[PDB]
Amino acid sequence: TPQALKIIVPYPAGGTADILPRVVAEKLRAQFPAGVLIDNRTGAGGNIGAEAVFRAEPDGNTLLASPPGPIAINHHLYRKMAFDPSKWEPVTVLATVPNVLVVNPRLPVKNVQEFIAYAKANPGKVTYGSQGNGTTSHLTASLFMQLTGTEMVHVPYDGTAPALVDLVGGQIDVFFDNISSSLPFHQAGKLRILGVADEQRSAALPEVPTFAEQGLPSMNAVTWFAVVAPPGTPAAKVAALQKSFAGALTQPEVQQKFAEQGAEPRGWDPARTGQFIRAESAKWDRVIRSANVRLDLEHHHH
Ligand SMILES: O=C(O)c1ccc(C(=O)O)cc1
Repeated sequence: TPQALKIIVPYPAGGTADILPRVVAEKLRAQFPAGVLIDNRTGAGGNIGAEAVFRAEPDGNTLLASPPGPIAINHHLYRKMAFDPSKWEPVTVLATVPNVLVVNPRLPVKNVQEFIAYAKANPGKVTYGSQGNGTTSHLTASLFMQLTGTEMVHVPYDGTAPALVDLVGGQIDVFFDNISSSLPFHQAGKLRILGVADEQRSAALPEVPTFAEQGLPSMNAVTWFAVVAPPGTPAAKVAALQKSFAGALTQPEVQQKFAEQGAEPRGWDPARTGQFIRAESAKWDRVIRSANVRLDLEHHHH
């Protein structure tokens, strides 16, 4: 008898991890008359909510919709975890979204090179927020520091939303967020985006140069928002779910809300999604080792 589709998002409401599945869910209600429920489950950089899905019954009624940390990245930083992301059953990728460098407006910097010089002038003093250990914002900051020889202080939060509160407030200095969540802040001059970590500019921010344009072509850091099912979820179930998500993503209300905030809808099939997750896991391993990425197991609140 009918069950609501339960989607855990392992980050606080407000950021891109929460908004993209919520936008999609509005057009899935069609194939799920009992409802599509988003359940935010915060902490440990995404791992609390991930654990909850990993142990859920593998019937495809409980899914994780997450950015890369608890899917492709975290397992490279934790020697002992409570779940094994290699055992997720991939469903789809909802979207890819480039990361950016975004700064508090009172920082006296107008581009990436001026920020490099400012961090060198203040070695070990500039703070970068992150969305949590092993999130793309954490690793993107690490990459930047390796490529530029800068030394900054990690201030981990539990997702984008609390990090942006403190960035706007001036309690931290910089953050390597994704463009979608930082965009409205930049548009209103509440934050300043200095560069886009992709090979082309974003159509959502056509006036902001890439990092490649500004002298750092290895700053390619495009995050993504995937859906995974518990270990053992049947292949035919993951296939049907992917088809439903793909259909929602082509609905003009969804497509259009993604595109307006610089998110590229994907809708990839399960096997393509698995291949992509493994490639991304290998890509971020290389960053972790090259940039000597370390955990910060102290907690921060906005
Ligand atoms: O690892 C990431 O890219 C990522 C992590 C958290 C959030 C969020 O809190 O919305 C978005 C993206």
